[PDB]
Amino acid sequence: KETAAAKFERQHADS
Amino acid sequence: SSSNYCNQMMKSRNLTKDRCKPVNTFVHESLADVQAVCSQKNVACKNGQTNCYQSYSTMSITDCRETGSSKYPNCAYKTTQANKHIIVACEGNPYVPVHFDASV
Repeated sequence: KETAAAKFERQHADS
Repeated sequence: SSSNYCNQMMKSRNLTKDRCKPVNTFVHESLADVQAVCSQKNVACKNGQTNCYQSYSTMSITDCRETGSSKYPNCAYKTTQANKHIIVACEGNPYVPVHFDASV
């Protein structure tokens, strides 16, 4: 399942 | 849900597939440079806790904010691009960003 760090990246990273 | 970056990305990243989320920020920097902020300027978070860090430089960001006319299922977003310092709360090992606290 999704860690809090993975969730920050899916919601906020657009590298 | 139409063609403009916020409506597209909010949908693709699973933020508006089952609700309309009011606001969300996207950072257009490499992931490791965003993760590098966790060892930059330590600041208090809005909630008083002190595991927040502020970037030394501004970063390219897009703010997505729901219009007054937005209703699920048809979320609609105003798109505002800016360059701002980001403040993130960090946890874990590796100490990585887990929450966006603001842009400045």
